[PDB]
Amino acid sequence: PIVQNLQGQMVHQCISPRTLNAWVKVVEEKAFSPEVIPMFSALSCGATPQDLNTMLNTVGGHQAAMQMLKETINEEAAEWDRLHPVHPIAPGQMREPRGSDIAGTTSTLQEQIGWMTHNPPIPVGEIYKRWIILGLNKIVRMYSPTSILDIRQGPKEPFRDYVDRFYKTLRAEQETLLVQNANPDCKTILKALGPGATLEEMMTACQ
Amino acid sequence: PIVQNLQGQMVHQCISPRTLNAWVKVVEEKAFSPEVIPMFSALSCGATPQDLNTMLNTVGGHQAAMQMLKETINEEAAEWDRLHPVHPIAPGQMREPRGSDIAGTTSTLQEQIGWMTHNPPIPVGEIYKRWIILGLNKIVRMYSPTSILDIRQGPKEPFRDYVDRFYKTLRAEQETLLVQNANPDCKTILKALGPGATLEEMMTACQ
Amino acid sequence: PIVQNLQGQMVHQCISPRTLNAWVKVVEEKAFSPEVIPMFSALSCGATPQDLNTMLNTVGGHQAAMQMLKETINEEAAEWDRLHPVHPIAPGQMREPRGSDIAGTTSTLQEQIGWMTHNPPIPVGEIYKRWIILGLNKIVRMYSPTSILDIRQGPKEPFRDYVDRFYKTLRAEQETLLVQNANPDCKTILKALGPGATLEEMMTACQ
Amino acid sequence: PIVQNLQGQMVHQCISPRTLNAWVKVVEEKAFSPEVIPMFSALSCGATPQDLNTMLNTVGGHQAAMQMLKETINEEAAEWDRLHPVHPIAPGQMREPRGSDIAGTTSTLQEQIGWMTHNPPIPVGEIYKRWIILGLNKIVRMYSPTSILDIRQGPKEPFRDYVDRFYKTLRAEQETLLVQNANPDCKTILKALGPGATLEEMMTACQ
Amino acid sequence: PIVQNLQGQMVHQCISPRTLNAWVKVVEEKAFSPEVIPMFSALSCGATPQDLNTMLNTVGGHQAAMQMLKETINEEAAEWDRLHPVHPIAPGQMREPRGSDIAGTTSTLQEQIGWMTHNPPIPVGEIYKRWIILGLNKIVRMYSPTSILDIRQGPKEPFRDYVDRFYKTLRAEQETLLVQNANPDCKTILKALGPGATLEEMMTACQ
Amino acid sequence: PIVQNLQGQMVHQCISPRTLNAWVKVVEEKAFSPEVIPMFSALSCGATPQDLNTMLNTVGGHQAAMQMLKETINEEAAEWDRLHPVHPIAPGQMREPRGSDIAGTTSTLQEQIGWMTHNPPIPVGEIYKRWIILGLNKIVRMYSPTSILDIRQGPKEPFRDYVDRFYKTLRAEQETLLVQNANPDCKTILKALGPGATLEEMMTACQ
Ligand SMILES: O=P(O)(O)O[C@H]1[C@H](OP(=O)(O)O)[C@@H](OP(=O)(O)O)[C@H](OP(=O)(O)O)[C@@H](OP(=O)(O)O)[C@H]1OP(=O)(O)O
Repeated sequence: PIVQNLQGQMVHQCISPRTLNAWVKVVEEKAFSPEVIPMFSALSCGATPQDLNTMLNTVGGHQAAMQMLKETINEEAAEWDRLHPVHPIAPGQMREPRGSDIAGTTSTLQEQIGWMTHNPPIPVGEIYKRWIILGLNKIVRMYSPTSILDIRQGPKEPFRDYVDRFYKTLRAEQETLLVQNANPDCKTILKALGPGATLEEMMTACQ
Repeated sequence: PIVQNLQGQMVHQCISPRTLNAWVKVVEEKAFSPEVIPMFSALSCGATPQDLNTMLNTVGGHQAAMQMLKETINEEAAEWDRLHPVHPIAPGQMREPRGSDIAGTTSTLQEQIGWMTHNPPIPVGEIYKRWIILGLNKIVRMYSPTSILDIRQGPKEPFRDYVDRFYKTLRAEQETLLVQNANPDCKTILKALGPGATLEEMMTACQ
Repeated sequence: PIVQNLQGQMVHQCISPRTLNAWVKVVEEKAFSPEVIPMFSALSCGATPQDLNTMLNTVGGHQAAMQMLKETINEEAAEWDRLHPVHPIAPGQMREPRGSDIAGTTSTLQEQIGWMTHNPPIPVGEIYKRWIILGLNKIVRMYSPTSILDIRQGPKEPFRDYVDRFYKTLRAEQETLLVQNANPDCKTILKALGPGATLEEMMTACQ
Repeated sequence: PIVQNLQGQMVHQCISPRTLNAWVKVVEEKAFSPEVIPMFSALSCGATPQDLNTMLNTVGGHQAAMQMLKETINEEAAEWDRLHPVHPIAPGQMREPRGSDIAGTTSTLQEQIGWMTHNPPIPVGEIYKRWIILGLNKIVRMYSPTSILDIRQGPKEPFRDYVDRFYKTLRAEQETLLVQNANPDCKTILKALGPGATLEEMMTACQ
Repeated sequence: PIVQNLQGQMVHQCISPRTLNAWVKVVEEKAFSPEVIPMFSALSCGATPQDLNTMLNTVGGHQAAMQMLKETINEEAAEWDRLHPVHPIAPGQMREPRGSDIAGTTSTLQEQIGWMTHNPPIPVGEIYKRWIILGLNKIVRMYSPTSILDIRQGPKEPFRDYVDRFYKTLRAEQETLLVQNANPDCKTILKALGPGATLEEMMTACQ
Repeated sequence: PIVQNLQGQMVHQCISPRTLNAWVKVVEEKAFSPEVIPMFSALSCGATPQDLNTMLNTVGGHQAAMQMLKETINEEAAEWDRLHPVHPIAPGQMREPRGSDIAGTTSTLQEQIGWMTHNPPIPVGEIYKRWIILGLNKIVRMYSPTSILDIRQGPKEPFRDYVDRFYKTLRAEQETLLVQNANPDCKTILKALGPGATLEEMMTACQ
């Protein structure tokens, strides 16, 4: 990553074994459950494009997913090139990043450091991270196991467990249905609650 | 988080994998037992709003709870806007944070750093943390399993185990009842103790 | 905690996840065995009152104990107020800490930092830690399982195992009895040893 | 490794136990699955040739592989010597690295530091790392268990699991075949999709 | 401990949770096997007397041992007082440490820091550590399970396993006997070896 | 160890609990398999003689081995004395290290720091480490379980597994035999390969 040092200057630091291992095990244990996205974002804090590629490439499984992510990345890089075309460079001068440069495939670590620490800085790490998260959200939605239409409170299911399933599914797929899909008893209670009830009030009512 | 460096200046540091993992596993293992609140508070020491959202969003389960927390957060943000309305910004000048800015949803990391390190500083991280803890306390109370009225010393239950259950329940729900709910033998001893007895004296008496 | 930095100035640092986890697991595994006291003291090295409350409040069990500790703390705070009464503050000036300020319940983190780093410093963290350890010693003594009078060497118990139990119990409860409570054979050997024998000499004699 | 310090100067730091252990366990658990290559690259961030030899030599198993890697390394060193022949050195002056110097077998740590921190720097660590990764890719390909021709969707295999196997195998071996090797039902769906379908569209179609 | 900082000045640092846990688990797993002594010495690198007492006091078991250690410590403190008697102190001046001061029982942390960082420094941490290791060696010898006279090579015991037991026992208790206690076959081989044989030569001979 | 600080000066740092534990567990798990040597070398990066003795002495088992290592060390120290005899020292001046000084048995930590940070520096840590590794290689060879002559490919053993055993054994003991010891089928294939075949080509041929 790029991080600030005691002297107050942005400098490159090696990605730590703890971060690498953390990402790899997150993916191993959670697959593409939605909460893996914020974790990724936090673990790639300050990441260069090289670091983002390191994190993605250290994943051993889910290679269908990783190829889909390559597709998204290439699409976003093509659009970047459409918006920001690039014009031999002047001796010793910063060149303009193209899509494959932001994705870290045609740019060196040193060039990425130069862009990210330029004044004004070109945050190629954050732009690339945005593309990656776009692709990852596509994957989260794709691997969502169940439709919100199929989450219905069981006849003996505590209302809390049902709401947990409901908003877990809703998060993967990225509230009147909540009442509609409740079971008869709770549905009666919630119908009686009236309009404008908070989720807190509903969960207390069916407790 | 924002933390002080050797030069004595407040600077942003990436949230560490150890902190993220610690929060996630705390929630996995303890759910919303009351002691999870102080842990959260300590793990979010120095947190920006972005960091607080990272911690909350990396939780994969308890999505009913997390939605309730969103409700509380939005309520507090609305009140903040009621008290501190906001007035294009002057070029290069700090803008005033609104509720969604303090919650980290309409503000950037850089803006949050600027507020938190301004002189005088606007501690958006601490204000947001306060809202979050308010919501979390609502959740702790909601998920409290048992009423203090139903904690009664068993006929063979050591007094210590009963007091542990009593104050654990009291903490979740957020002392004469202690004697009232004791079993006959201990209740006789404690009645004989007289008024003004410390908990120490009561636990020794029924030991 | 408050710790010294490279510049040689006392500054506040966030309590680390390793320390929090260490305390919580210490309590989980050892309950109030006496050795938990020194561990606490070491883990709270440099602690502000806020940090001490964090450590105590992250304990989920033993809530009878924690309430007793609150009682001790309040007693010590009352005595502090008896000895050091407090007299609106002068603009921008340090106010005098009262008992609840030292216990971290009516004082802010910033005020605690100011006291602890003042010249001369008011070590509210160490004063509070003293009160906490007083209460904790009360708890260790209370939860001591056995009286030293009931520790007696078994007819086939190695003398070493008996001495281990004897001084473990003595430590919880906070040497001629050692001979008295030894078994007949070892008791004969130790009686023959004569007066003034070191524990080493006694353990070798009955080896 | 060589890393930047607060003063802004490149200095040598000892390889950490966490990095060593991480590499050793990566190899123990994953053998030469392709994702071990990026992990290696990240764990050897900033590595001197000495550090690279340390990482390779701490591997206890797979000694056939490690010998093959020695062969590749020696080949690349021979080519380096072919391109950059070396000409007693001038007193106190930097000598020119030869192949065995870049591989860390005839050069000292101090010489490697001098090359890597020279202005202009001679990045012997990165050149050597390139040779090592070339050999390692040869090994990944060699130990690839299955030909892409033998990855065919099972009659009841979810399309996702089949694509995962397909691109895992393709990665080890280093898309119309994807349709060709799909099972009859999915193959019909994908044939109907028409040309130009993204992998996302194909996986949704056969979901 | 006391350690050097970037400014080059000796300053006090809190004992780390990793060190505390390491010592406690070392004792839990190895009891007083001889190798626990060097580990202690290394874990108490730079330790103040307070730190040494922390390490000793966090041990929950082996309280016979810990009392014996108190006896040794008090003996050494008495001798220190015999050699270095102490003479109200001059205002603001360093006082002379007595035995109980070096053992950390009548001296404050601040006084210990002052002694250890004085010019010339009075290394109370190292003196105390010496006393502690003296007592600990007494304990290692006491808890040694077996006499070297009773270590004899079994009729089918590999010579290596026998030598391992022999020097393990010798280390606890703190070479012609090696041949004498070997079994008949190996004893014949070693007798034939002649005088002046290295342990290497003996182990190869009986391999 | 001795390591460079931010100010750019070589200073002593305490050996870390992670390094100590790493060495101890390496030895516990791998005994004297050859790969333990590079690990040792890396874990003792920057080590003083005191640190090397700490690492060796914290090993609880393999005391035959450790005594043999003492023998090697003493031999090398005797040779050092033969080559570099030593001549009361001049007040305040650096004395010349003798063999037992380099082995850390007659020299203090402070003297070792002085030698290792002198200009020119006397690298007693590296000289001693060399002696230690010489002894350790003797031990690796001694504890090698099998002769290379006894490694022969099984009639159903994959060629890869056989080469792994072959070069593992060769490494412990410190290529035409490879063909000679292969099984009949693979031996025919490799004989047909002709002269000059790389190990890669041989392993592919018998795959
Ligand atoms: O490999 P790293 O990511 O750099 O981890 C280190 C390491 O922590 P762990 O070994 O516990 O992961 C240090 O531990 P030491 O062995 O040096 O003691 C610790 O320093 P502390 O001893 O002060 O805990 C430091 O933590 P800190 O950030 O508080 O300096 C932490 O670095 P990260 O926190 O960046 O992981």
